[PDB]
Amino acid sequence: PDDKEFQSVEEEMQSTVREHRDGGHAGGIFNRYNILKIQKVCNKKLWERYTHRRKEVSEENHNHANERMLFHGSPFVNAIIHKGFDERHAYIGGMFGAGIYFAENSSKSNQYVYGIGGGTGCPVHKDRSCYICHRQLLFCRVTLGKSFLQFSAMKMAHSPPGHHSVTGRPSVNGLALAEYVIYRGEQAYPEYLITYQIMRP
Ligand SMILES: Nc1ncnc2c1ncn2[C@@H]1O[C@H](C(=O)N2CCN(CC(=O)Nc3cccc4c3CNC4=O)CC2)[C@@H](O)[C@@H]1O
Ligand SMILES: [Zn+2]
Repeated sequence: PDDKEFQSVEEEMQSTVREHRDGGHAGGIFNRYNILKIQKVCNKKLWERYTHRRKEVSEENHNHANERMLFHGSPFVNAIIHKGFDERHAYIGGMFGAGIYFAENSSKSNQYVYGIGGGTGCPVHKDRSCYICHRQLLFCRVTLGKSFLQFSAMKMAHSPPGHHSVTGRPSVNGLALAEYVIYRGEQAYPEYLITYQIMRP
């Protein structure tokens, strides 16, 4: 795998960092990361499941898959790489109900690596702002198809009728940053596994 392909992922990871409203409570205090490793995930069965669904979505969306590269933070990265994203692990909870959530800002996804609101932080030091423990984030291929634009909380079980996803747009008394929600696990492929540390400013 080319170093230039990985430089592009590294650049997306670094440039999409934003200052969070919680002052770093969930994901820690940092302006940049120390990127340790970028691995391309090659799971043929998951890739075929993804491309089969992408073709179905494109056909239902004027021959346009509306694919985006987006981040996903989770304590379950290893199960995701082996078994794929699974909506059965999603329960009504979160702004847009029982879906699989993605961010275009790496720092947003970083707030979910150790759990919701950062959980209790890293397993070894119980620190949400740990600068020592190595974190992992996924940089995913996500099929949005016809995405339903929403500003306020809308607890869905599935995509709205005629749609393939939900796009959560930033609003005054709502989201600070965008979020993208799918309700079918086969609509995302965990393309890159990023191993990194947040860096002390
Ligand atoms: N194959 C699998 N095996 C085990 N767990 C799996 C799995 N595929 C997905 N999951 C897991 O399911 C969990 C899940 O759906 N949940 C729990 C969390 N909840 C809220 C939410 O996702 N918010 C949210 C908002 C914005 C970005 C991000 C997130 C999460 N990660 C991000 O980057 C929505 C429902 C998630 O923590 C994880 O990805
Ligand atoms: Zn730690």
